[PDB]
Amino acid sequence: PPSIGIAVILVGTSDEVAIKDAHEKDDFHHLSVVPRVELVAMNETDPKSIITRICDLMSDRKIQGVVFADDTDQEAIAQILDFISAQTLTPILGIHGGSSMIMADKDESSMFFQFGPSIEQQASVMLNIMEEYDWYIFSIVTTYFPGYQDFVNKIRSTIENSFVGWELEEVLLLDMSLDDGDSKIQNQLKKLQSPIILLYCTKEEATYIFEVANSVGLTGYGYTWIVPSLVAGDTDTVPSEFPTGLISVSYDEWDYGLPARVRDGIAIITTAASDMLSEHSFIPEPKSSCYNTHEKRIYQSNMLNRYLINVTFEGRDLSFSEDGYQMHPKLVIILLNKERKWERVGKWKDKSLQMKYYVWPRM
Amino acid sequence: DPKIVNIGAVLSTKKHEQIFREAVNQANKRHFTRKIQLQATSVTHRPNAIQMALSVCEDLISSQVYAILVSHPPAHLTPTPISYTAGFYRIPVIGLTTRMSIYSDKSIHLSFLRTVPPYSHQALVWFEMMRLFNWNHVILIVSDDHEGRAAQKKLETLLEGGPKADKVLQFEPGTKNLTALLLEAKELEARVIILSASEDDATAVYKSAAMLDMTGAGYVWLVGEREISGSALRYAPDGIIGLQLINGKNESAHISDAVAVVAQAIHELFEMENITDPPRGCVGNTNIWKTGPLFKRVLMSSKYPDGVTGRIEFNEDGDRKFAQYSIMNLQNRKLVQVGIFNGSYIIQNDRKIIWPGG
Ligand SMILES: *[C@@H]1O[C@H](CO)[C@@H](O[C@@H]2O[C@H](CO)[C@@H](O[C@@H]3O[C@H](CO[C@H]4O[C@H](CO)[C@@H](O)[C@H](O)[C@@H]4O)[C@@H](O)[C@H](O[C@H]4O[C@H](CO)[C@@H](O)[C@H](O)[C@@H]4O)[C@@H]3O)[C@H](O)[C@H]2NC(C)=O)[C@H](O)[C@H]1NC(C)=O
Ligand SMILES: CC(C)CN(CCc1ccc(Cl)c(Cl)c1)C[C@H](O)COc1ccc(NS(C)(=O)=O)cc1
Ligand SMILES: *[C@@H]1O[C@H](CO)[C@@H](O)[C@H](O)[C@H]1NC(C)=O
Ligand SMILES: *[C@@H]1O[C@H](CO)[C@@H](O)[C@H](O)[C@H]1NC(C)=O
Ligand SMILES: *[C@@H]1O[C@H](CO)[C@@H](O)[C@H](O)[C@H]1NC(C)=O
Ligand SMILES: [Cl-]
Ligand SMILES: [Cl-]
Ligand SMILES: [Cl-]
Ligand SMILES: [Cl-]
Ligand SMILES: [Cl-]
Ligand code: NA
Repeated sequence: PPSIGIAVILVGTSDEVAIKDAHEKDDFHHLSVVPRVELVAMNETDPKSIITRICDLMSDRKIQGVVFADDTDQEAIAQILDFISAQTLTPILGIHGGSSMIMADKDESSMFFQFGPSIEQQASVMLNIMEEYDWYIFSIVTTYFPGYQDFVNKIRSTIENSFVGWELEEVLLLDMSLDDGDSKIQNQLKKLQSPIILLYCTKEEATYIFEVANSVGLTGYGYTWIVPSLVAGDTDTVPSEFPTGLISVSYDEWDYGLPARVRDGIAIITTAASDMLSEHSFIPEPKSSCYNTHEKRIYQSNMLNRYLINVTFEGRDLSFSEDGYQMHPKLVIILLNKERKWERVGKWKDKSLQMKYYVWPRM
Repeated sequence: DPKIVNIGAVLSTKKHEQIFREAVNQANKRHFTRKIQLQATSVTHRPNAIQMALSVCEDLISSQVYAILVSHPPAHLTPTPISYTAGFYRIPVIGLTTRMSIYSDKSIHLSFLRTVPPYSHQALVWFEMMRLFNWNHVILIVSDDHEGRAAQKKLETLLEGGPKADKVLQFEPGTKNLTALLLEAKELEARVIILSASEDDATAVYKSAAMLDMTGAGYVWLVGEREISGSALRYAPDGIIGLQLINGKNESAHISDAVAVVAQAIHELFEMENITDPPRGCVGNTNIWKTGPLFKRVLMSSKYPDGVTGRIEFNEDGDRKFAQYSIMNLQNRKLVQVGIFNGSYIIQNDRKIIWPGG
């Protein structure tokens, strides 16, 4: 059976060896097609480095798809990858790190898919947490970071359609594309009364918002902040300005390890190509270059997407949403404790929340 | 020896690169430049988006540009890859000629100003016309894409807080038979119709509207610039009123004005303390320019009153204010200027308007 090229790109220190070894289910494909996996290491995660690296791969080898993992908190990596995916019409999976941080409004012709929960799923997990502990009165803070509308709308849609006594008191929109020399964001935050605050922003943005919130007394007891996965990010990196008592929904390899993810990424791309080949007696030819995409555009399509989103493998449903997220991720609820460590305090599985505590101990 | 501060440009031709150079040179002559002194760094558009992104890194950001002017090329290649890459570092981008409303979206383009207004701002002119000619009941037809909905949002903001929109109809972009939609409009008592649509979609509207005899006497048609351009002109009904942004396509004028504004803003920036340099090159650099957001605020609130294109200011979305439009009227199948919107005021000229019918 013919071989398709899959680049696995690893940014930052990695057990390459544990990774190769988990893919020894390579004797693991009984499909119309078999993977030819090439580990590439990358040191840098700026736009140029990421683009040139993938383009060089694509021109020195026939790449049917890319599996991408990094060890950064850089959500912009997801955006760069979507861009690259759409321009070259190459499947890219962001399975870990910045690459897996929510990218809202992917390009129409993107073939970029992320391990991790959608924005709207996280939003609903947050409300489930709040419902558990009868925290019905809350406000929202977001930046202009893409997704923030989907976040706010999802909350609003949920609570307006429910007979629970939700009270959404205030919704702040913080513009962090301008400097804060007029103390604008301070004056906005000062407006917050609610005991629960939902925050949607990036990790670096939260770092600043928390600093300001502290200055006006909003991070202590009486105030509980809840953030999504991308704010917590890498849980071994905890900014000093993050307040103890911070709650997050999280996906950062707790039970789902990188090796297992790379194995699943390879499988998804390989199953998808096999499925298309079996039905249409071709697959899309790997792009010879990025630098000729304007010419070759009528000759290319995102056909392979409909298969990429509907893979089951070794018994497990690895479906994506068409919005480009994992369908049924096992999520971990985590809490930043007195020792500034992130701590498991709940699981979200089978659209069901299982929390550790009935009453929150002091931290 | 002064500190050299680079301005970037991505422009359509080498002629325009030379214009950029000479504009920056004039800015240096005009200003006091013992402390800071501008340097032009420029490039023309690459043939695809990836090449363009790379070139921004290799050619511009490697020179530590404080800002990047960007023209819309004539003859599929948008500012977007430049906005994305510059936005990565919070280096302000100044659009010279791009009118699409999507670039007013801060989530997507979070350091983007432009010296021309978005198409949606044509609603400002429509509104003043509706007061002037006392059209208090209008039907609004828009394409169900971003641009169409942007125009609707903008008009409804102006109306819903006088004249009222008696209904709004949206249609799917690329629909050819629009008879269903237009019969719905024919039903209503309002006979002033406002249209936002692309060239080809306006064509479809015009044709269908003719079959239904809605282009004759009693009806008023009020549109923007796209809807009386190219093929849209070909089938436009006579008496139609539309708009042309004055200097909207003059890349040389806007280079000149943008450089003046940016030069002014740079010198204002360096009155303040703790100005950091932008990153030198893309490779290895993943942090934002710390001073980027400050420079954006300074640009946003810049005023240049004596610009070639008129009075330069920017609104909350970094879009051009006080833009000037030609008010155009199709008379015996010639586009004839019947007035201008001078930035805040409608000025009718001595050429008489002829309405649909008369
Ligand atoms: C687009 O077009 C508009 C309208 O023509 C322009 O706005 C006008 O700009 C002119 C300047 O040329 C202004 O004229 C000045 O008006 C002053 C009084 O204004 C009051 O009264 C008027 C009329 O009722 C109101 O519209 C206005 O709101 C005020 O309540 C006068 O005091 C000025 O006279 C002074 O200067 C002249 C020099 O010409 C001297 O001779 C006088 O002694 C005196 O010192 C002057 O006449 C006018 O006010 C503006 N109108 C409005 C509504 O703002 C825009 O400038 C134009 N835009 C562009 C880009 O061209
Ligand atoms: C979401 C898509 C459609 C647009 N993004 C693309 C980003 C991108 C894409 C490709 C490249 Cl090659 C690069 Cl380099 C960067 C733009 C980018 O994602 C903007 O990121 C933001 C926007 C707002 C905010 N919040 S704010 C305005 O308060 O400061 C933070 C980050
Ligand atoms: C990354 O850095 C390591 C050691 O610093 C080096 O061995 C490797 O060649 C580098 N990779 C690239 C792509 O430059
Ligand atoms: C594709 O999705 C369909 C649902 O219509 C379902 O049969 C299955 O999950 C997928 N088919 C496969 C994996 O062969
Ligand atoms: C464009 O503007 C310039 C001024 O920068 C002017 O010299 C030229 O005449 C204008 N071109 C047109 C066609 O109006
Ligand atoms: Cl590298
Ligand atoms: Cl894209
Ligand atoms: Cl996330
Ligand atoms: Cl570089
Ligand atoms: Cl007139
Ligand atoms: Na803007």
